[PDB]
Amino acid sequence: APQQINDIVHRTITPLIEQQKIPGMAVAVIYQGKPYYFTWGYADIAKKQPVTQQTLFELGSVSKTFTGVLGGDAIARGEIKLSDPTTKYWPELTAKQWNGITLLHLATYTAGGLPLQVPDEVKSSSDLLRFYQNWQPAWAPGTQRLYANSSIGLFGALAVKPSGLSFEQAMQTRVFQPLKLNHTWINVPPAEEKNYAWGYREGKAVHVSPGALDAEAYGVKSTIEDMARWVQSNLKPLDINEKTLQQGIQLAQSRYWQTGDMYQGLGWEMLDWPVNPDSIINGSDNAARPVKAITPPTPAVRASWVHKTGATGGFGSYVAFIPEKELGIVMLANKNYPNPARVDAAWQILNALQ
Ligand SMILES: Cc1o[nH]c(=O)c1S(=O)(=O)Nc1cccc(-c2nnsc2Cl)c1
Repeated sequence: APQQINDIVHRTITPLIEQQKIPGMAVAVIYQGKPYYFTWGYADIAKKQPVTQQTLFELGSVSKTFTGVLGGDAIARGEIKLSDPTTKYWPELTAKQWNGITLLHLATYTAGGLPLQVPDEVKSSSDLLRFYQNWQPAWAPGTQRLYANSSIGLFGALAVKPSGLSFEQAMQTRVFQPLKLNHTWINVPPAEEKNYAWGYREGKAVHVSPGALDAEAYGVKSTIEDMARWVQSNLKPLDINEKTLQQGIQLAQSRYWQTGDMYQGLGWEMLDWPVNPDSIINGSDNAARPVKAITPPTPAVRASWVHKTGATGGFGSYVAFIPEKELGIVMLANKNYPNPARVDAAWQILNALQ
């Protein structure tokens, strides 16, 4: 570990725990292509089990970047098209409000203001059909951006239907395995239970709860080494041997919509690098934003700040990287603390190694 990286990581990271009371953090940094791992604290304060590089954290929203890439994959394979209407992959959806609503709307949170969360009373396929059949859009499609789980959750449920495989099974055979992410799981098995860290909310130990469309939007738990390999894949997609997966990544970093100084992609968010720090810091705080369509979707711009946040009841996660300098940083922790603290911390560390 070079002294510069080590120093700045510690002098930036240690106060964050001290101020945010975070039980355990894993922090990986990618510099000139080489990863570096750092840990702090305890994975299980009750069983005095620490946080290691094989300790699993619930990624939460950062699962949506996985769900994006897995769709772009099927775009490359020709099984699904980003322009088709929703009803072509779901004929039983006989509601007239869905007319005009493509899969780009489903993916980039521009479907007309679909709810941010899937209701807890929705458990069976029939309940899910009625939920989306009775929903009525706030706005026209393609006009306003409302971040939502249920919009992206359905995109990833429908993006694998022609291929005949479950979403877990597609994910594993088409992204997880080929990239040698062997410790990232949708459903944690008993064998890895020991690596599973408990989240702490309000002092109480908590894990992610089963839900409708939960794998598709916030069901992906992973380890700090697999996040490092995943960032390394997203830095430079040309080294992936599989041509559909490379294209799937490259599509995921494509700018489909623009709102303020941010761009919407397939699970990721892009910013023209260099960026004003304070602007994006207030942009990462927790609403209805309207978007100016980019015709046509821009291809992946190397000199971009590509980032995404992930939050769960008991965990917080942040991933950011800049292709142009071959730099990146990921933070994962078993307490959901404010996102602008993550972002401030990423910005200082990355600016120092820049
Ligand atoms: C800004 C951001 O970026 N990525 C994120 O996850 C967030 S967040 O603040 O909005 N997290 C969040 C907020 C409210 C509800 C849920 C939820 N819905 N079904 S389960 C769970 Cl938990 C998740």
